[PDB]
Amino acid sequence: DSLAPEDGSHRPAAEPTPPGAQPTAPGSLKAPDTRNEKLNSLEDVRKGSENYALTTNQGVRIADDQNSLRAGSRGPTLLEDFILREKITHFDHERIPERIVNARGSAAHGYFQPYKSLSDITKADFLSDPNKITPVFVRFSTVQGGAGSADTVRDIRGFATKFYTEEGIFDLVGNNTPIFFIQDAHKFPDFVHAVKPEPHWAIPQGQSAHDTFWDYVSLQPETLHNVMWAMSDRGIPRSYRTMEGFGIHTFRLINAEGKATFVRFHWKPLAGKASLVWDEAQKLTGRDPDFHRRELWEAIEAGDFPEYELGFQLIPEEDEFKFDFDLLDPTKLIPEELVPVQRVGKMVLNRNPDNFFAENEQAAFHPGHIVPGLDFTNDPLLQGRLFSYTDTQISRLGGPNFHEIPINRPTCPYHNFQRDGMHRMGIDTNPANYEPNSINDNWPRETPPGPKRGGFESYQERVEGNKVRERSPSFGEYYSHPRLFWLSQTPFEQRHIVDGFSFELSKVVRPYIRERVVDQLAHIDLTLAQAVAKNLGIELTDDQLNITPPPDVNGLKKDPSLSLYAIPDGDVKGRVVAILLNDEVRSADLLAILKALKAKGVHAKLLYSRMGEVTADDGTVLPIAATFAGAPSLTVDAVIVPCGNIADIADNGDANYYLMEAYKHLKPIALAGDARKFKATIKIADQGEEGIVEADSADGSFMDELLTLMAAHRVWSRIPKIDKIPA
Amino acid sequence: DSLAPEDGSHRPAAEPTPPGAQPTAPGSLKAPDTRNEKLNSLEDVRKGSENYALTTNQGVRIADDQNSLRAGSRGPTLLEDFILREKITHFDHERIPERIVNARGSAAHGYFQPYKSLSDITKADFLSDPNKITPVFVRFSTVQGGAGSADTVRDIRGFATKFYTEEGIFDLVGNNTPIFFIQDAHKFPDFVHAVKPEPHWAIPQGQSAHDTFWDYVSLQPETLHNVMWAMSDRGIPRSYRTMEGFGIHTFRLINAEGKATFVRFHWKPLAGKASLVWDEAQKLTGRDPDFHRRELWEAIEAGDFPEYELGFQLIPEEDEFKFDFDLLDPTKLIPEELVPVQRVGKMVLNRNPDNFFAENEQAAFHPGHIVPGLDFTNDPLLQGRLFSYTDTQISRLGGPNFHEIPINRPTCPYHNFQRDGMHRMGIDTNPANYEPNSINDNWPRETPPGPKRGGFESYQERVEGNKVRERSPSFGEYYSHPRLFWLSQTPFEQRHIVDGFSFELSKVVRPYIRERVVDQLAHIDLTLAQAVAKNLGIELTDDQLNITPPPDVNGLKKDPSLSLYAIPDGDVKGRVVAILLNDEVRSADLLAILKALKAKGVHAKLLYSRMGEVTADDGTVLPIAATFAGAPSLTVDAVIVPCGNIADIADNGDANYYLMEAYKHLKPIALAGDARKFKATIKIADQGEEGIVEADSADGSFMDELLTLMAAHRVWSRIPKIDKIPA
Ligand code: HEM
Ligand code: HEM
Repeated sequence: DSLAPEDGSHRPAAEPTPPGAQPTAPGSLKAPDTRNEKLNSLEDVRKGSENYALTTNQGVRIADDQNSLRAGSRGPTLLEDFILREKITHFDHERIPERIVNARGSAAHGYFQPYKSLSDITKADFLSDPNKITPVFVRFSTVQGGAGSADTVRDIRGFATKFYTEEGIFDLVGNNTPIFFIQDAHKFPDFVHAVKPEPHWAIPQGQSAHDTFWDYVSLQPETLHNVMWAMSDRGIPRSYRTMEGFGIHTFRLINAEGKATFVRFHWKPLAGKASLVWDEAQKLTGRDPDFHRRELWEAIEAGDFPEYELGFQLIPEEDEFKFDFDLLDPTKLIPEELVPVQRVGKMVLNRNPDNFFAENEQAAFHPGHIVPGLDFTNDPLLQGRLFSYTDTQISRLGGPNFHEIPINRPTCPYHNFQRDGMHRMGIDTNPANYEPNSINDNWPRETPPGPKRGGFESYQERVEGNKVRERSPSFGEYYSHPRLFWLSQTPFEQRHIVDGFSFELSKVVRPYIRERVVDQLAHIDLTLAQAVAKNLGIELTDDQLNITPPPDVNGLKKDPSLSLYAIPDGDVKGRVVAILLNDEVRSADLLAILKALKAKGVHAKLLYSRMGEVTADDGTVLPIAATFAGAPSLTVDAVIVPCGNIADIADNGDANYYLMEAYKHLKPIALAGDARKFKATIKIADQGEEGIVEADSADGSFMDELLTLMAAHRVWSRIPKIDKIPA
Repeated sequence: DSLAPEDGSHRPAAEPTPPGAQPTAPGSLKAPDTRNEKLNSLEDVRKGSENYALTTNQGVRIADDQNSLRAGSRGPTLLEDFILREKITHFDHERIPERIVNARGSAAHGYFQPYKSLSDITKADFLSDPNKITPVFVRFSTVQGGAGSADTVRDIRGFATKFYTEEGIFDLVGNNTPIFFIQDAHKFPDFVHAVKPEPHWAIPQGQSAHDTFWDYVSLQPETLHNVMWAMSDRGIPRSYRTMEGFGIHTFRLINAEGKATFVRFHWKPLAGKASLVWDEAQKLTGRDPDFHRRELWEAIEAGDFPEYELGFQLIPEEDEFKFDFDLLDPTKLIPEELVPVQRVGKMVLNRNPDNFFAENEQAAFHPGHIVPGLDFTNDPLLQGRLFSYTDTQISRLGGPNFHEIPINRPTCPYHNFQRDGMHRMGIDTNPANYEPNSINDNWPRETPPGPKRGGFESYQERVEGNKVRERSPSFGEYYSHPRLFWLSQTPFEQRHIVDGFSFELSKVVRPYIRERVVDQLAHIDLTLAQAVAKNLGIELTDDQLNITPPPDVNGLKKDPSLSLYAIPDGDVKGRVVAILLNDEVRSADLLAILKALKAKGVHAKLLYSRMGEVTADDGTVLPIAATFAGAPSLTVDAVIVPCGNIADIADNGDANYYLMEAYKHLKPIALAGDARKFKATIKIADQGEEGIVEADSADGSFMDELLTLMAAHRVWSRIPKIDKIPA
């Protein structure tokens, strides 16, 4: 109809722009030049739209897409309207089953590149040449909730990477915590059923705060390690860009000589580690249930590409038994103070998808998708995972040919004797559909193992024992890793952990379940146990108070790599600041604030009590991003209030509340000139306090103080001060 | 094995208990004695568990459900472990596609009963006899969000009722608003795509506040009437028990003599009409995203059974064209001032399901599922709905035998010649699978239509016109029902409407879309348009200021039944009060509180700053239901603060914040004795204020005041005092 506005304002600029600045859009419309080989091979299935006639699926042009065919304009719909019928039919079949676990996820395209050849330890082609680029597709996710639940729940996050190598798809399907809850895959369905919504009423969504989770945990102490991690701030990351990633299981690297090495896979966030605080995370599920999805997407459109360093913990075959814990036990971490992570390569995520359904929702990852140069181990959880995935994927995607869906295909077409199945797209021409054959001179052919481009051979690990359904006795230790984790956290991290356990156990209706969790916490650490106990109105028995603590892990009293914050790794590029305007902002302060933010790659959003524009003292017209209520403090990393007619907003409940919520959630607050009248709102002494930047104006110094606070992410020293303000 | 606790406290009592008193459970365990013919017929597929051996699906007992089968305790898992493969396999295939629309739903069982015989106007058997009951199954839902999305979003609600009649299943598939957004089923996929998450990034969930939605609305003014309903407090109901239900389309009633009467179906909630306020509802999507689901379930476990009265708007065939709107247009409502709702029967929901998946998720409703005595009309939206539902259910549920899933089966066996299909449960013995046949003497047989127990015969409506894809010109009016809706709302409802539009349009990135919506509102009502425009920083043009308002609807200047609150209809039974404990509560006050609350059937939740128990002044041990933060004021209808050691909670940040949030949300607050000191927290004058009950102690008058206030639902007169309080 030519409904677009005459001005071109409906379509974003195909260049990197700041979050909130332009309508977001499909990846290849937004960043047409961001390319790689996999992204280039997808061009054959991308479809355009502009300037085409509207058609049926069979190519017939549609004249009237507003009406059904009927006998009279007020008469009955006629069965012969095939156009109406195809439209409703497709719509009626849009949905597919969501993943059993990790149904909520957000994904992006990018590339990986190794720093140096790793040929001495692995013949994996993607690790052999630093001038070589392997396209990747990453999907991050939550675990428990549906595809439509909230992003910022407390939970473990999945972190799956598909590597389209030259010798096959390698999928590195890991999580954001280095261990899992259970030891043997046989218990996956019991554990997952316990954390998922309870069967009689399907409640609660996206939460482990319910009886069944804690019943299970209280009966299966192998779970306490990963439960500590989830109860901590690790359970509620600030963003997918600011969390670690782990393969979890011990795998094998295999070189050209046949030497096998043990490896654990790590991803280090180049943006540093950072998480929200519980009240903030919970509230954020209400105000913006898509916060992680949006943030990841907008980060990529702004050019703040999520960057991660692939790292390896390497353990020679001869040191297999040299630890306190079993290397093949997935509830056990390998302390970096014992086995350091070696830097291997870098992954950059620089393009969003075009169609979430087509690329994200249909993407299929599998930990069994390994390439020559890698191999498994006998880890019993990994071993049972090797059976799931493909199984579930055919159910979910419609057939065994789901490897032909565009996102899932290798960069080089495969050749084998597999035929038919639902929705077969390739048309095979080989005369032979079996091997060995003589009618196609045996093609395609087997390829011996070799140093490069050889066929897949499993490592000839020795196998010895009886056929038994038995847990290895070396896996029977459950409290020493949870304790190592506990001792490595800072004091404010310990309290957050205490509050995580306290909050969750309080949603457990059956009191005895709470008491049993407390009993288990008393086997990890007495100080942890007493503080949780106290929050539940429980007193430990004398016996509980004398439980002897678990042994150290290989003599360690702590390991600082396990804390999010003990060792500062801050980075503010990509963070965002809220700027509370008034109806006559001193433009001098605004100019100084925005330019300083911009120099460090920090984003800003101009907020007011209404939408539209406000005009600064010199006549500068300032466009408003969102209102105070519309873009709450939960969504920003810090707040700045410029001088101006402060009386315009000083009595605005939403304005004041904005600073109270941000102060409560430990965020840096900066007040310029008369904005300092808000100090009374958050009870700040005349003197001032650490975490509150204030001055007569927003000069250079003022912005450097604010940015330094931003580099340390939150104002932990404010904790005792927040207790009292009602917010 | 002894896992249950000694006391037997792991399992709920099988009697009506207030919310949070005991753990919730499967309805047949919770209320074994609640029966009806449908509930009893589910007995063939209901399964027990206590005292049974754990077995495979093939009946083989399992000895070890903790371990996979491997070669040596630390070796690899063996392919021959069929116990493990079955377990993992069934889990891998758990999920089914969720509903295309209305995926988020909460359901229950109950019964319906007519007040009197309706045999002069219909031959439908379920309306023929006041002493004959019909089992029902009801599913309430949101529209936009997925199965794991939140309950208290802003959206339309679906209200589907499955009547298991003696002459077949009748499904009355309605919503909580009398009209739908569009006129022709052809546009359904267009309208649902625009409101659903945006295709590139799949954001946002369960919210219409995004560009594609408002883009569609601004170009399709036929959507404005249901947009008005959605933006008012109808869009955020307090409970599924506190909303209206409507079939929306005009349908037909056909009596035994063949006379047709046009009819619109209504449900009246006997718990009255009530809704949340936006800030509360959005915040509630974070604190408790399963709030409506939970409240329904717990109301039924408490004995507070959701009850609705079925009502009919009856219009004789000769009055088809007597309104100034088309009777067959589903964007138009029939004002109760023109055609009254006649009482027809009562529906009571008295039993929760046993398994949400098996009975809620697999339930299938179809507006095409009518019985003799009822028939359709040419409503173009209704007509195209008959091309859908069956279709989607076969892909969703797995095949054409979805009528054989327990929850969907009619009470009496069905008989026909249809055979085979995936998962066929019935085993047919008819020698003939076709008709006419002579080998089974033509059984089963066709039955002629008649007054009772006859075959279905469509009403013989005259059809006249050419085959056209054309909108009836009589449907071409879009502004007068919107305006009639607007003028019938109270002043505080109109402010709420203004704010919904202001809020939503502010999340619309492209400003011209905001401007187009405003221009459409200026065709409905200038005052409304002006208020929205001013919140968006927009100026109405001179042209926009001179648009003549649309015509009245058949001389009406308003219709009070369109308002939630203009006519008082308050019912407190089943509501819930928060009681903020301290560590030395005046048992005298608590006693008075609970006895008065009990007499009106209002529940209570005892809150404290920690979990466990507190002891009152007389030694009564009071167990704590939840903390102040853990069960926020959002979740209750009113707040009571009893005397006791007030100093224990006087400086409690969460306790003070509880009252500020409640106050802001217009909830009734009661303060006894020293609890009156919290009056400063919410800045209330020394004298007093309408909406705050205060006294030396909690007494007879104290509770009456409080209960009278709760019967009015919210304190609307407090609206002007809340926007300064930063809450
Ligand atoms: C170390 C332990 C595990 C980790 C790190 C892990 C990680 C993941 C991740 C990240 C995903 C989502 C991938 C995506 O975004 O599509 C996922 C999905 C899945 N996981 Fe695993 N998981 C683990 C254990 C298991 C086990 C023991 C089983 C069962 C034997 C299992 C079965 C599944 C299934 C069936 C899916 C759905 C896949 C699909 O539909 O494509 N997981 N897992
Ligand atoms: C008056 C307008 C409409 C109303 C009141 C309405 C109501 C409903 C309700 C309440 C449900 C959920 C049923 C449940 O709880 O299982 C539903 C589902 C559905 N609706 Fe309608 N709807 C309307 C228009 C339409 C139209 C025009 C179409 C397509 C032509 C349509 C297609 C569907 C489909 C495909 C489902 C999913 C059913 C299933 O998977 O079992 N609806 N509708």
